[PDB]
Amino acid sequence: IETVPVKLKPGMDGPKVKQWPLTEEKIKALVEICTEMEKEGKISKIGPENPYNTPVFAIKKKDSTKWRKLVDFRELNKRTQDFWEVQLGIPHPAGLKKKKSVTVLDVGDAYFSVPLDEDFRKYTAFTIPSINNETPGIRYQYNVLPQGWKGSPAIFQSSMTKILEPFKKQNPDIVIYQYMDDLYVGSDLEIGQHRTKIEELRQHLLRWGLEPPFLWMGYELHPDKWTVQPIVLPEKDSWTVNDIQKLVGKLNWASQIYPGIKVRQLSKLLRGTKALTEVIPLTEEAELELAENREILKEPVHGVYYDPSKDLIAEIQKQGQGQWTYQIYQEPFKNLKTGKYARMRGAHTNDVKQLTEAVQKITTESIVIWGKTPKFKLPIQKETWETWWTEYWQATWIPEWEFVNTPPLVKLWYQ
Amino acid sequence: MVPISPIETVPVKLKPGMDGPKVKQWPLTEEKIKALVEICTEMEKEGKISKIGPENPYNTPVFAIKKKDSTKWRKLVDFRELNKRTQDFWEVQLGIPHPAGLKKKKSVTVLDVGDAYFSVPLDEDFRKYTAFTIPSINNETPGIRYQYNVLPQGWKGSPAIFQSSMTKILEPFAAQNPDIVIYQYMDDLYVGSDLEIGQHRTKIEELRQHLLRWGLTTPDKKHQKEPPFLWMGYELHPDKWTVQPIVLPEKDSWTVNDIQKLVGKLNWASQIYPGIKVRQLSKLLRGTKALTEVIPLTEEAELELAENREILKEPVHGVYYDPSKDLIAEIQKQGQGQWTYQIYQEPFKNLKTGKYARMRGAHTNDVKQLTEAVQKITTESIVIWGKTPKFKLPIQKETWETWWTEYWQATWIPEWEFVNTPPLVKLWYQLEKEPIVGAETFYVDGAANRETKLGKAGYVTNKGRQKVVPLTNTTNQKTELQAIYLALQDSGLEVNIVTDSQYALGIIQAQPDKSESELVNQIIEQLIKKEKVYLAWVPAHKGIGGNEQVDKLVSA
Ligand SMILES: Cc1cc(/C=C/C#N)cc(C)c1Nc1ccnc(Nc2ccc(C#N)cc2)n1
Ligand SMILES: [Mg+2]
Repeated sequence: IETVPVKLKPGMDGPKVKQWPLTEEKIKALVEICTEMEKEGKISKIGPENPYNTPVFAIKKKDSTKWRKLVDFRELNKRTQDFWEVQLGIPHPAGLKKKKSVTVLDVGDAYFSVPLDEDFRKYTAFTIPSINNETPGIRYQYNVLPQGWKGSPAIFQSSMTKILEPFKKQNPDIVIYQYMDDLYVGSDLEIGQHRTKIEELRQHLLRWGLEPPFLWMGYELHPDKWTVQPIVLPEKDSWTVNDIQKLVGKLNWASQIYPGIKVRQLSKLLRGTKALTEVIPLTEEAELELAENREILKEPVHGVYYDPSKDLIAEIQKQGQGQWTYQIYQEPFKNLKTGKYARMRGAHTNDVKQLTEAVQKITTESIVIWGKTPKFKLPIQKETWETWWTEYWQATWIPEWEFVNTPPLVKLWYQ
Repeated sequence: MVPISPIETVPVKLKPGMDGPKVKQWPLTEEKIKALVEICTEMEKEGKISKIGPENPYNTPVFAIKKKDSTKWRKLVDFRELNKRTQDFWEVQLGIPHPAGLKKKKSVTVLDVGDAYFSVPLDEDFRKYTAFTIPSINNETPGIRYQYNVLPQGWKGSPAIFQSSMTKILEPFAAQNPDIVIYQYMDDLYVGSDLEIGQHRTKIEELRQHLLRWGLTTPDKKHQKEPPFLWMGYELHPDKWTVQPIVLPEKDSWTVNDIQKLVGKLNWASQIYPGIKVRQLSKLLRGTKALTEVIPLTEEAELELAENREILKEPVHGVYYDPSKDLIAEIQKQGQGQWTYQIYQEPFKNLKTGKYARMRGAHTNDVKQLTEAVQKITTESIVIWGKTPKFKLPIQKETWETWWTEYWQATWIPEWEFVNTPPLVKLWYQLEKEPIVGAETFYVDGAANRETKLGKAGYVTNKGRQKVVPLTNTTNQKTELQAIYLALQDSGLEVNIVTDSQYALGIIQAQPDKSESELVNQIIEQLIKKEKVYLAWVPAHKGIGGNEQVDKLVSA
């Protein structure tokens, strides 16, 4: 009820980010949402003496026909002070990734009950654009903690901790983790119990609220089943010259990750200048080297550690037929997680919708395991991504990304 | 008196850490001083400026101009220094409406609101920074110090604060009169509607009454300005729009500046004149910056200019947007990386036209360029109309599906339909996914010496066919490509090629059909003639046979 002082980082002005083009449907939705928010006091109209701006758009979350306002605070979040005073930071709970079920709840509406420091409000300015710029854009700023701003969970932490105390004491084996507007709730219960504890949790925030438009929703994850992708080599009875070349290529790549990989004996099977489809019998020497390589590949990689002071990087490859492979790392050749997806929801004709859902899934996994989002290197031209990603976004956070314009050879080795 | 509602002031600040301006007033002739004294006495009588004491330490120079009427002198306060020190504002004018997004109007009336222009109050605390001095006759008394009580013409914040203040006043009227549109430009209000003319004029009278609540008077006569309107380089008519007349000069010789102006006029005309091209004319500006330099026009540039003159020989008009109908966007390939499009709703009546040019780069293909043009037009359409048009594209449905399913990047184009108007975009070659049985296998390699720029390129095959060619003025990368070229030139219609060149694979996996490298273009022309090509990669220096032999032959 009285505000926490907030300021930007030293020597750093507010965000001045262009509003990108919005569709008629998104504009009408935002006009309706912001008119209501203004009546409830959450935002106020501003004048031209405020030159700041953050982009805004709207999303229709999974299994809902109500539009949600999403502000892209990435620039403001970078420019905002670090909140290492409330706490040096809440240690990331390593047990969250080990629960059989984790439900994700949108609790962002709770933030609107805490006022925002009057000296910081100007930096949350945003614009609702008009079609064809025929009327001046509607300019607002926030009077309360906004959804998506990194300061909102930090300032609301003290209030969240006490709202949840009765539920936590009474359910001590539940893991609760907050990331931005998300609450992740993990249990080892059978799902029916799980869903009823989740609903127990909802009414603690309803009780306290006394209405939140998206608390009822529940995104269910099962991180104990999450699959990884070790390096496997083919098992064949007949090797062609082409098969052995692809094998030697893959092993050469794997030897940058695994020290003792050897290809001398397998490369000597390529002794001469043979037709690519010709079948080559393995020598005993080659079989032995191949088997020794297999056993090396069944071990973990050496010297792999997570460092919370370094960025996570996520790379994604398109494998075709709706299949995508991905790797998360901080140092090259030191993967912290690898994976593969194929359940591209409702996108069998749309590469970009599939890629966008992969990005959201990888971010979710990243939040659960390390409590932060990775920086993506996306196999897509910037213009195509920038024009379509917002049409398929269903998350309340937005990660960072860059674009890969040169095809990697590594695609072949993660297939 | 009738109480008027006051205009709330916008709080204004200087940039952090800066103080106000303290600029020397220049000396002026006795004649100019008298002119400024009279002008300012009337401005003070009107409330726009106020005489101040000597305590204020700020100052901005004032000048006298003249030449408009009876050669009578004018007044100019030079706020360049204060502008540098004034905060940044939100600018709304950055987004100009595009005529193609406007709607048809039966009536558009213009009202003059310049009395409001010079009557918006200035934040009381900021006035001190606007102080200026009229010098005294013969410098024998103190100059007449003053300060602005109203938004000063020439001050950085005046346009933004004026627009914000007028918008706030008009918002109630517009919300409660949804059957009109209102647009402010300069000192005029444009009010459009589809009402019968009596109801339209009634709404205008009601708008005039609304403005008097803030003390704003509107001339009671007929505004001079009437359709068509000359606005932002356009002509707006009640039911149509066009660009202002585009006249291409005749000239026997062209300077850099002449070609820059021609390209500007052509770029401007490209929004309604279909098929404008500027590639060959823009090529003449490459890497140069001498504005007086005369460039001989290529025969390529002369044909392009001649084609443009033909396109521009009579007026073409665009129609306005009917929201009740779908938008269609049609694209054509023009050659040399150039693309042109039309956006229409009814056949043969374009709302607008446009063009797209290939981005600078080493290698490219028609499908990527077409994809880029689609994404450009989609974004433009979102800005102007708020929705994506349905596309008509010169590419077969089966070509697109083969392309995106096998391309290494994610790619997507929204709802479209094939339009069979040549030249069609097609795939010129497609690499095999598996090695070819029965096709000769070429193991290729190249190497060069970095100092002497001497190299070798060659291959050996499973049938015992071999070639090594010595090369000069080359690099490792060029010899890697040459070796692949040799294997293509010497094989039959089906061929397997084994290379260790990551560089060459990265190029071919990007599937160029045209390149800045003539060597890549030669490879592409060879690939087009084959029926099957399988390109296999192996790591260098690993004893891979075939590979090992030719790298030896070529590194010698
Ligand atoms: C952008 C704009 C510039 C001018 C004027 C600028 C000036 N000078 C005048 C108006 C009224 C507008 N406002 C809008 C908004 C939506 N549809 C339209 N349609 C429309 C406007 C003018 C004519 C005409 N003749 C026809 C249709 N105008
Ligand atoms: Mg070599």
